Amino acid sequence: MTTKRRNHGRSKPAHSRGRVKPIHCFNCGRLTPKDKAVGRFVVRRMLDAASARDVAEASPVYGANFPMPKLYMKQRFCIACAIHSRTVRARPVGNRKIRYTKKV
Amino acid sequence: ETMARKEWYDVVAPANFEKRQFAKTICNKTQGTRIAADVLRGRVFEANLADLNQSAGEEEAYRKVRFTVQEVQGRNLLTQFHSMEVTTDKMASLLRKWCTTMETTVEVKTADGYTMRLFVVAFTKPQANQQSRNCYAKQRLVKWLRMRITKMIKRRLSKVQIKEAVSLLTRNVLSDALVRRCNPILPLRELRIRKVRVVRTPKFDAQALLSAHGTIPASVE
Amino acid sequence: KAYGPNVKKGDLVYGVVHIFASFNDTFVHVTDMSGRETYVKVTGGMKVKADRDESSPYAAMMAAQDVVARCKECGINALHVKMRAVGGVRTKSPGPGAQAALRALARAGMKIGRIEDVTPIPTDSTRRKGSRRGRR
Amino acid sequence: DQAQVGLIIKVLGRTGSRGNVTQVRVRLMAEAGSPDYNRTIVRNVKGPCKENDMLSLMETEREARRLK
RNA sequence: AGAGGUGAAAUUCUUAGACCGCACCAAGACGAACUACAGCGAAGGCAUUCUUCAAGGAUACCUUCCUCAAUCAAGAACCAAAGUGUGGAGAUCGAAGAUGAUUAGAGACCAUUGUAGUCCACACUGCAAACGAUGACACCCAUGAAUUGGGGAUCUCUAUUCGCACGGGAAUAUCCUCAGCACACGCGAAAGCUUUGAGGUUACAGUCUCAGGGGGGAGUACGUUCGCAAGAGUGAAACUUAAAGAAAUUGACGGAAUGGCACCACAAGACGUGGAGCGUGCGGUUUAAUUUGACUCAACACG
Repeated sequence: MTTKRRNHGRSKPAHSRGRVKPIHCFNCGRLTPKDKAVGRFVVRRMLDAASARDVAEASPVYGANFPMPKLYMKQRFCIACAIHSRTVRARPVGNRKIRYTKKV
Repeated sequence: ETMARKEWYDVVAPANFEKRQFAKTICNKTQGTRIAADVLRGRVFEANLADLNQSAGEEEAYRKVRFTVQEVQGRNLLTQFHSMEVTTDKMASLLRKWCTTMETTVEVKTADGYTMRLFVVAFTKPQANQQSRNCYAKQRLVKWLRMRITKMIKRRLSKVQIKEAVSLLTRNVLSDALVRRCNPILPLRELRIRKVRVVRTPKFDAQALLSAHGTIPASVE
Repeated sequence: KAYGPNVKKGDLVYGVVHIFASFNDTFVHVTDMSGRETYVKVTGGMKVKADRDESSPYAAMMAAQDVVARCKECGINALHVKMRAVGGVRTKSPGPGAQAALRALARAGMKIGRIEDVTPIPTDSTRRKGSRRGRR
Repeated sequence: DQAQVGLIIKVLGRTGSRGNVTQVRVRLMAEAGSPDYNRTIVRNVKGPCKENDMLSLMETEREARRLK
């Protein structure tokens, strides 16, 4: 019926590609096209802050001017698996169009 | 229990490294027809370069070096270079969206007989003035990196012996030169050597190993 | 009684710990440089009586202590660490019983150094278990 | 003995569905010439709590709410 | 000495050593991150590197040619996934199948499996939400920041960083320009469209072509052409029906979210109401009559 988006939920305009190999969903397995799926890049700490003080204490080399490693992963979510996880939520019609991009 | 029949050993490193004997391990008693040594050969042993050298407070805690046991002398374990790595988390933090990453592989056969793969990774840079939202490289400049990065690693490591070759890799002399020459093509952010693993070992020759370790340190045990 | 290397007392013998923690369980596993040999293999389910809490973080804490019970016996003071997600195609996010292992180690008196992420990463993967629709 | 008597530094908030338990940051009560703080381990308390409560912890060194 | 897997389990694997940890070896698939409102392709589709073979667009040009063109019944080629044929391959996943759970029932959804298949060569099929649900060629059309090719100027804008060797180079900055994918008028039932039109249309005319004529029946029936088959193209009527449908609005509802608030709500939890003793009220059965209202909260010690 009504078009809900000028974009149809894709990064793909008409007269661009046409296919866009699909990817698996973190948490689900749903195949969705790499445009559709909601990506997030993460940079996560290995250890909770109060767990760092313990381990960062217990190490000869680590924890002074040198820090711990982190977990770096992209996450590509099915649009269902993304809403349920709340990484994205519905938004009022006026606000549907907002692009955060990366700025600072 | 099991720690009873076990024995201890320390793992020597080639003399070009600083800390020589970096590890403590185990093997069963000779135990009849079985022989402790024959099982101890081929065991890879790992390290972190900042642990192994006394160098690098500054940039290398991030390279893992690993060795294989090619001989067993006394209570020691004598090794040879097996591979060099870049740690999982160091390599995952180099990536950036909006830049191009440019990877190569180079196979060199050293003067010493070993043929080693070399995995290089170069990242494009935004310029000072750069008003644009992209670092992306034209693909004819990408392909004219890979030819240099090959021609240099072929030319420099092929006329060298592993003893001098490993020191080029662990002291990042290559990486310094591979940037110097490959910088004028594309502005490069970092160009690193991700993995070195040594594919073919020429032979086993005792003298070649012994003169690789120099003066071997004591291992009570 | 303890079986050590011959080492001037108080100096520390490094050994490696492979912490592989899925969402269904946790392994706390001590090996040596290579890893051709083990000292302690304890799973978060060896200390727990049910499959529900098999993976719980208070399970790993009780497992990682019994690794220090054994290491002090095997003469291993300090540990390098390798931490692992359930695997390459399935899930890259570490399980809840990770971090409850390390603390139960540092807080048990072990040294620590040079943690890494060993979780195997598919440059290119075979198909994941879920159907094209997903797990639903 | 098992009594390790800490202070509530603060009520780190209400936590949980019914209104009952409350997240709290605990300052281990015991003081020694080598003062052993945690310094702080978050806890969940059962029943009403207040700014200077003495909270003796029978199960020490558990990392609290984290997960849920 | 457990492992797996789940909401919790169990089917399944384990002292004949699984799970786990190192280094390898074998096979088949696959090309992560970089990866974008990016590029290329007529569409379908296309992601490692190196070599290699024919092409394709864009741009540059005071080359050549001189109407050779636009769109198209019939006709031809290509067409994702599944399918089909003969050989190969057989790692992962997995229609059918088997097993354990779930359930009032439940081969379903979930879990351990598993055949065809998924992959490749050579043939067929031509049946997509094959979508931008938007035919093709041409013209006119305002604005802001961007982006991918190529070119030009700076050598009023001229400037930055890198330094025989695939290099009198590479990228950037300012400005222009052609060509590509995109983020004011007017029109529209509205949603919305806009130099990437759904604009320039009752003030109706630039050209060609395809399809539609209330909803069903029905893409069915018969006929016929094509196909190994599955099926594809072409395609009615009898009969039935007063609406079906589109956009938008205000309510209502949600096992959607988001702030809140309630002891007729819960917590923590005090006192007994539930089923005998007995006060009536109601229902019932009874009898001439058991007069009668009011049946969730807002009916029943109430009239």
